Amino acid sequence: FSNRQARILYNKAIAKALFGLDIEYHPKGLVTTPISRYIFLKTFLRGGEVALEIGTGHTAMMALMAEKFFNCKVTATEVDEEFFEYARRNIERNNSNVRLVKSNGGIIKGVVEGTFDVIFSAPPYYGGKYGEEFSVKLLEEAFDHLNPGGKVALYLPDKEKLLNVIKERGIKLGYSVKDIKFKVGTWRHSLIFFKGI
Repeated sequence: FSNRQARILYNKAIAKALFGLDIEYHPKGLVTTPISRYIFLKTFLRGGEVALEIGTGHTAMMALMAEKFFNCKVTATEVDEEFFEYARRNIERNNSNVRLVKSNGGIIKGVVEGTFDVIFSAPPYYGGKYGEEFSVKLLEEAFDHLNPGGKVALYLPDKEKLLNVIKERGIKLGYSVKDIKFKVGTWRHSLIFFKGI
C-alpha cells in the first residue's frame, strides 16, 4: 500500500528531523509515530533510569529514544523474529547500546531477569473482554522486577472501559496510578503505575 508508504516516509522524516534517528520500517509493521511516543516518554522518564521496554517492535523507536534523550540503560524485548531482525538493524544503524532480547512468547518472566526503575510498553490492546489481558499480566509480572519507587508506564488508546479495567487491576496489585491524556494526534493516554516505598 502506497498510503502507508507516504505515512512511513513522513514518519521516518520526523524521526530524523526531530530525534536524529535513521529508522527502517518493516513493510507489515505498525507505522510507529515517533512524536507521540516521545511525548509518552516525557510523561514519566526523568533521566538515568535502568529501563525495560516490552515489545519494542520493528522500529525499536522508544528504546532508542529512552537511551539517546533520557540517558537510560535500556533492555528491550521483541517476540516476532522478523520484527526482532529490524529492531537489531535499527539499534545498529543508530550506534545504540540498547540490549535487544528475543521473547519466545512471554512478557517478562521467562524472557528477562533483573530489576528496573522503569518498565514500559505500548501494548497491542485489541485479549480479555476489553483487550486488557496483556496489560494486566505485564503489571502482575513487573512487580518483582521493579526497584523501590520503580514504575510501569503503558501507552494506550482512548478507550474508556479498557483504561478503567487496567487502572482498577493495577491498583488491586498495589500500585498507585497517574493517567495523563494527550492528542498528538489523529487521543492517547499514558497510564503510569507507581510501586513506591
